[PDB]
Amino acid sequence: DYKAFDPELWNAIDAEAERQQNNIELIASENVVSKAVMAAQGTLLTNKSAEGYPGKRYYGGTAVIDVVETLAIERAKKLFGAKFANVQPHSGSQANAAVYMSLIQPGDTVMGMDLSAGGHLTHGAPVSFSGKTYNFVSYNVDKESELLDYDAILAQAKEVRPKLIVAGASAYSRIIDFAKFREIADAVGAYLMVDMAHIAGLVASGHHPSPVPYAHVTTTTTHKTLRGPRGGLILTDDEDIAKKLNSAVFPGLQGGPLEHVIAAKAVALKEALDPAFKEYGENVIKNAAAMADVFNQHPDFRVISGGTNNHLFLVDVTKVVENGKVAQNVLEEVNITLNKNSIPYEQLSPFKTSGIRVGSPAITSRGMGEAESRQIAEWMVEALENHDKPEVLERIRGDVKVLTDAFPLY
Amino acid sequence: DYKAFDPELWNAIDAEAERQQNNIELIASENVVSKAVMAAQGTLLTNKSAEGYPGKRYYGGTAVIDVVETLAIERAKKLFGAKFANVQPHSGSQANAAVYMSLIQPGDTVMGMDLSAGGHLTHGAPVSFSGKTYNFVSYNVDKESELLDYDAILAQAKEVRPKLIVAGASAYSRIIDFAKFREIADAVGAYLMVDMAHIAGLVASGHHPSPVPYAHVTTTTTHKTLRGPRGGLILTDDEDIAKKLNSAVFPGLQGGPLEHVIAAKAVALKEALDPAFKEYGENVIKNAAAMADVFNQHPDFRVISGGTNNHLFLVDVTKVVENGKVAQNVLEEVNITLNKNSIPYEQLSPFKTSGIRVGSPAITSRGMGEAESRQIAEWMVEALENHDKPEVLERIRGDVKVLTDAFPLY
Ligand SMILES: *Cc1c(COP(=O)(O)O)cnc(C)c1O
Ligand SMILES: *Cc1c(COP(=O)(O)O)cnc(C)c1O
Repeated sequence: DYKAFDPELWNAIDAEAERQQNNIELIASENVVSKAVMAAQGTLLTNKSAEGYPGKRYYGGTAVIDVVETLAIERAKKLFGAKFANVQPHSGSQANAAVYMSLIQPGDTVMGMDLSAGGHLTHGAPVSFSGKTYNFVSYNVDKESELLDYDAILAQAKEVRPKLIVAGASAYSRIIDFAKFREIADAVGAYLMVDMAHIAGLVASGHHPSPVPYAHVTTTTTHKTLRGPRGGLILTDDEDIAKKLNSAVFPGLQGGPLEHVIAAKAVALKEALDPAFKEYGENVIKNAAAMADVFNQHPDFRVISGGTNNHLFLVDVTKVVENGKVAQNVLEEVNITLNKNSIPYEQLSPFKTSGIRVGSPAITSRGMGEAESRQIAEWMVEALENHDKPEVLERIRGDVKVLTDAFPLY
Repeated sequence: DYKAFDPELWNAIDAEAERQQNNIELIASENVVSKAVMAAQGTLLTNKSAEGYPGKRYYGGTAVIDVVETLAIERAKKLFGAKFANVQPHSGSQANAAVYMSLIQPGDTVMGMDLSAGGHLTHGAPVSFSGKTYNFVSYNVDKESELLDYDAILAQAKEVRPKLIVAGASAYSRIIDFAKFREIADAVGAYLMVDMAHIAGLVASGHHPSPVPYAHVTTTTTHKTLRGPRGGLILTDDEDIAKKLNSAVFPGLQGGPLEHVIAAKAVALKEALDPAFKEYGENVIKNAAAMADVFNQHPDFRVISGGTNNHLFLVDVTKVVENGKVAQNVLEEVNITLNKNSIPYEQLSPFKTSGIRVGSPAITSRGMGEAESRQIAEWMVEALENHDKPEVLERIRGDVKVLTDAFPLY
């Protein structure tokens, strides 16, 4: 009994397993990985250091590690249709750090999505290494439509003359035209990086256009929609850039890779290669649409861009609670975690925001469908209309338990 | 069930457990973690995105995760004698990157140990962000004694006037005087960073003086001598440095921490707080000494600095095989993994080297003792003397096999 040595730690692990079961996870980044993905991270591959790349290791005894990493590498190439993959990045933050390091120089100018319109921290926030190391100039969505305007971007690009354009977002609901982003990049002589961390699973599933054929380099996380272990991944079709990327990940930015997590990457990528992953993607698309329909129909809420063609959507809540932070707290009391979130052309402080961000991938991996998704948005609408009224929140929390009980987690 | 879906990957994982049993691991960086450490990494805490810090998270649903991270922080503060601890770095390299971001500006001068006397890549290699981002100037050991010379280092520091001195090494056998390093830093108005990755276990066990009282900031891997999951850890007693370290790690450098690996850190730190960890420490010291003795007493080999007071030691092999690369290969042939290693004032090319590096932590962790340790060194001498005599190697493999059988890995 290894658990018996450390009850304080393993009682917390049980408490979290319980907490998850009794919690509706609507946070768009979140998912529920298979038992195989978890099992793989908990193997004795943690024991073995593999500084270097397959058949170019610093150390010996690395023959079987090369099989595991080469599987992961080959499975990502096959799934995403890329000539080159690096599976060693510890996180999406590090995968992004390696691409910047490979394509541009400290102080060089970079275009990323506005951080209220769907841009990521790592796409130029001044509190991120990304902001501090490079000159980031944001491109917005159109104010009226809340859509990417490829004409407006192209004209801004022509003035800013960036060395690099970043596309991909964590709060944009609509299909990105990657062909148009590359057309713009080519129009001004810049690289295109696509950070697809949010949509990588929808890309695996067929439901989002691939940026792989259009981006010079594509980064993603292996967690989020792709539903793998916590980590990062870099794809490219350019052999010269693959060489630079490999160098930047190690020994540029990282030391030894987490080969146990890389075994969980290989596993999860094989799961994404299965026809059942197409079904999952389909249900991610429907479940999010079902939830968003409910906010569309209700007069006191506006969905950003009018709806969604991916795993998530934002809602302006400001007609019903003071701000997004309030919205967020209220729903935690009914055992529904989402997150406050900026909306295009945000008026309020970044700590308050005008919006909530809903996502479908977690409830979808639990086995929930459109009925359940609609039900959960009605509950969100009731709880938020009745933020004042604890007797009301208390009834809803009891209904949430009925539904969580109904849909086990593992 | 779930392994049937992916036989290719789970057979490679069976292959690596086999290989690990049938191999004598003397790579000094390596260890054998407990079943609890692997188990904790294989739990559903990978599903919870926890950006931020305990009671200051971006997302709700994070109360239990706050218990698991605070366990790790508190266990690290207790074990190491530190007022502040950050358990979020994905690796030693990321831990180091966060400390540089916290204490110095890009282009500032840093002294670290030479990448040939025991310096790490992250201590100024031109191929690491360390060398690229900062002005690294390396300090050496005395040519004659192979010891750090605290008077020479002070003399160098007065000339180079660094913002930061890095102490700590990956190939140095002797007790470091952390008070002397701080005296030098204080003498020249420099911060002191100690990277104790290789010796964190022997510090935990009480067999190596703590740097914690003397370093402005201590970094380490949670793996290596401390026998934890692969990751990093930062320690300081300065509240204002702790605030900057925390910002640096997130959102400066990382995104979401690996809360499952943090759980495993928490397990490992409680393991190293146990009295049994002191015996592990004692046995690491005796076993490495036993192995060093054999190279000392043999005329054709020289141990660097004449021996060791920690877990590792270097041997000049060049009076027996052409270089350290050949030594590494011969020994792989008989199921002993170690690494070629630059020695002080290395004459040969980095790729070839004069030296081998032996460590006791891994065999110590498999329950081996002084007798076994001496046998392995005898076998290494025999094998190397008789390198191009396949008759002999075959018999040593057979012998090794008998010993690996005798000490099950798990
Ligand atoms: C191993 C090591 C590191 C880096 O750890 P990774 O987890 O490989 O990034 C840094 N410093 C020292 C002294 C080390 O031994
Ligand atoms: C989550 C995310 C990242 C960073 O991933 P971490 O593993 O948390 O470092 C980067 N970019 C995007 C778009 C993301 O969604």
